[PDB]
Amino acid sequence: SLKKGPFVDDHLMKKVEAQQGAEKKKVIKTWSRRSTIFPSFVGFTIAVYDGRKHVPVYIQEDMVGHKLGEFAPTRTYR
Amino acid sequence: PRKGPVAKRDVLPDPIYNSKLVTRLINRVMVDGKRGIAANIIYNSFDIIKESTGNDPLEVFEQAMKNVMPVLEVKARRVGGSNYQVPVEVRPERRTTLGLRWVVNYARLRGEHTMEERLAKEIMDAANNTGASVKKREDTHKMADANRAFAHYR
Amino acid sequence: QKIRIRLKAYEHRILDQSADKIVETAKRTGADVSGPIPLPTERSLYTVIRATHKYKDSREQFEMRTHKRLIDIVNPTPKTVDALMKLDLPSGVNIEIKL
Amino acid sequence: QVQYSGTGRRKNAVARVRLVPGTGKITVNKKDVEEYIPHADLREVINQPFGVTETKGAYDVIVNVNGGGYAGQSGAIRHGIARALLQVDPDFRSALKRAGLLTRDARMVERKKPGLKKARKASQFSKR
Amino acid sequence: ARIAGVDIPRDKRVVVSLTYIYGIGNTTAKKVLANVGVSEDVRVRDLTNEQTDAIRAEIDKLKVEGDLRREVNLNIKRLMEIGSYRGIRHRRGLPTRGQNTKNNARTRKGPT
Amino acid sequence: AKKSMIAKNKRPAKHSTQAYTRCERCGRPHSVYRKFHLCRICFRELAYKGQIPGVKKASW
RNA sequence: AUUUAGUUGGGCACUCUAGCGAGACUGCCGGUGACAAACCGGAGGAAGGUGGGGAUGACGUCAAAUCAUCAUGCCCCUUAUGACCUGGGCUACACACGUGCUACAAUGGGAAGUACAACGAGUCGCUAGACCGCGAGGUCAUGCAAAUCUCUUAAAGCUUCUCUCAGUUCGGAUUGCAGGCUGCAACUCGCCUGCAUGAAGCCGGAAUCGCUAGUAAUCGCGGAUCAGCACGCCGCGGUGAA
Ligand SMILES: [Zn+2]
Repeated sequence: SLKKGPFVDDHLMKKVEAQQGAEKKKVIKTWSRRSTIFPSFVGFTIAVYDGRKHVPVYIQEDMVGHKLGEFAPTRTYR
Repeated sequence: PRKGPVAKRDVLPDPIYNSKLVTRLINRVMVDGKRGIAANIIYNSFDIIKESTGNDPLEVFEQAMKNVMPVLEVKARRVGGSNYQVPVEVRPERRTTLGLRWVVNYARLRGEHTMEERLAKEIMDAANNTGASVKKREDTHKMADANRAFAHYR
Repeated sequence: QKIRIRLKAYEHRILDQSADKIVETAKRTGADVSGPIPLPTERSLYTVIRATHKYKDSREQFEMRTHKRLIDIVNPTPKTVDALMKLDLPSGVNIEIKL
Repeated sequence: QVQYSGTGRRKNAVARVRLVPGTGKITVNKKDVEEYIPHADLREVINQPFGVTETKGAYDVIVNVNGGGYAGQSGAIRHGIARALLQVDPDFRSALKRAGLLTRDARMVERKKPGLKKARKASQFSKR
Repeated sequence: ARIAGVDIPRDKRVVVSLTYIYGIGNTTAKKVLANVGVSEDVRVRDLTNEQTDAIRAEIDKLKVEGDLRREVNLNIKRLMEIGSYRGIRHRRGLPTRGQNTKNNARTRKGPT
Repeated sequence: AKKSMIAKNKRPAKHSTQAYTRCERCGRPHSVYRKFHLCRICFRELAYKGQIPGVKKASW
């Protein structure tokens, strides 16, 4: 899960390991549905792809116990 | 049913009271064969009779067989579709069926806040002329010869 | 006495006729045969419907019967061991040998 | 020593009775009349053939039965007394048979058919 | 109010004075009464004031909060306002498995 | 589109929880018997053919 | 005899398993009935008038349904409708209806002890004993190709106090926290324990259906597809009405 090892996808981690102490970018197109968050991820803005159309989101410090796909659903509900 | 008649499966008496119809009173409240609760609190209720206005449970069971006893019965036997029946002579099989069904399904209707005081007051009523099951015998006496307006062309 | 074999198959008659054959060959060269032990024949279950697209209730089931035999031999000889290591006929039935 | 052997088969429970001349007891799983059994150990249920043979008796029972509830394997008790009196008294056997006492119930669990819920309980015919 | 923390019924025994309250069920009350080691005797509460105020302080130990609803309100104030999809699904009354709302609306809204 | 899913499962899997099996003469994904590696209805029919070892009809 | 155990002295004694048999077939007798079938009653018998139950559905009746098992003529495409990947979803909720489960209560609960089977499954699959946990469980490590050993000593009863009549020791709905396990991972989209608010329900109106007996009504066990995932299914056993 997270405490018996954080479940963060490795090559997307390698995409975000390249810009650790660098400037906060605007867009990283990804898939973003499997990796959770542990708190060394603060500050970025990574394009969350729902499955049809990607919608980005920026990153604060409070994000500690979930994934990136918890904010762009698969609904289009109206 | 349609072919012909059928047996009736008379019940065996108790090995404690030595009375057959007491077993017939046992086997109408007992749900899922739970003799442990229901039959034992029937024992407790007749011992409540024995402790207050009573001496032996068999004699007061016969006293309940007095004051609940269905003397008559009707059965809706239509001919042309209309409400047609007559006060028929009751079998002592079906007399016991009606009377003990009055007692048991009025113990259902009674519903007092102790699980055997409803049974205790139920058999204090059915053994001593009171309660609405004895008044169900009264109302059975009532419609006896009251549906007789359409029961004399027979 | 340090010789025992098992006989496992579907039916009963081929098992116990072959069991009587090998009991014959065993107590021929020596003596002291044990019992041709019937085992209580473990049974299977299956449950298959009849139709393709609908109609779940139309069941049509199948099962399996597997008789088994155990054979012990008391007071052996080298000749019955030679009979049991160079003769496993019939071949339509399968056995489970020990010593 | 003197002991008896009476077998009994009801509700999928064989019951070997090691009847010994005593006063009328039971050691069921080597336990007494209510060390194993609740209050449903009734008189005419268990002690029926004593009222027709060896009246009132009785003799002490050793038995080991499992299968059925408290009322099931108690039904295997009557077969033990039946086979015991079969061993003992040939002339009381006719009084046993005319009182029944030996007709084994051939009833087991009924075969439960597919297509339904149970052996006979059909589903709710929700027509409309 | 009345004698021990909050939500105290009068002339009821000691498990009732921790059972009715907003914050403590029964097994925590069982362990707290097991720490002291007294009997109810039987349903009425007519005993010494030192024990009642002592177990009042023992309730004052624990989290019987008059603003526990404010604590859950700030929890859901974070929860519905990061984004969040479980912040929406919280007010939907639906867990982290999906609860198949085809007739499952009579909990909250009463769709009749 | 049926012949892709016949040659699909003969690969080694991508990860451990995609090892689903089906029949071999046909391709039913539901109700395959892992002790048979046959589907539902072909067991019944080839059982009526008198070719499956063992299996008899059931009545008790 | 020994025993914590039936260890091994003891053989299959009782039991049990499975092999061949005997067996319930109007088989015998009395009466009714033309002396005809048949019926009513016996004797023996465990089973009496085909013992209970299963397998086995004629001609056909209904353009019933199946090209989504497969074969399959006819019309269509073949740089796409054929094929390969990542995220989704078939699990969403403004409402109606069929089915299953739980209480709606003083026949219900809690503390205590005490019980009783059958069908099976089983060698990368079931866990002996012990340790540590409120707990999901984890840890050392044994057995088990099966009549040995693991699930696997089943539940309602039985005897005490209890909530002693209330949305309540009836009941548990949704929600925060501790977690536990499968998986590459449990927001979408697995299950479970425990701690904490204690929801609704305070016996159901037309119209319904199951069923003529170890059966209705009710309580437990196992198995399938399956790494995980049963109020469903398929069986098995326990109590047992009118
Ligand atoms: Zn197939």
